Amino acid sequence: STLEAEMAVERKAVEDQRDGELEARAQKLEADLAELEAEGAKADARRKVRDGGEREMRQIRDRAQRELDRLEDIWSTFTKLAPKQLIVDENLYRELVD
Repeated sequence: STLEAEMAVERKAVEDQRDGELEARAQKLEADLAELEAEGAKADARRKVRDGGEREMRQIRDRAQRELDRLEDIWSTFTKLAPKQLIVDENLYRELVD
């Protein structure tokens, strides 16, 4: 009960700047194509802004995601147990130990 309650907790931060991220940077990109579109730069470097900026972006999303989620299992993982159950992760090992 409790425990997982604090799971969804950590999930909090997970999704919080899990947003402030791709929101943040995707926004940034939005700034690059933004001002970049005030004089007359051809559509190409604008595509570039958009797309490398994407890299920063989905990059970001992932960054949250990925991690965050993996995390979710290492929980799950946790959520479940049984003597004899292997230990190979290490990091987690503690992480849920500790």
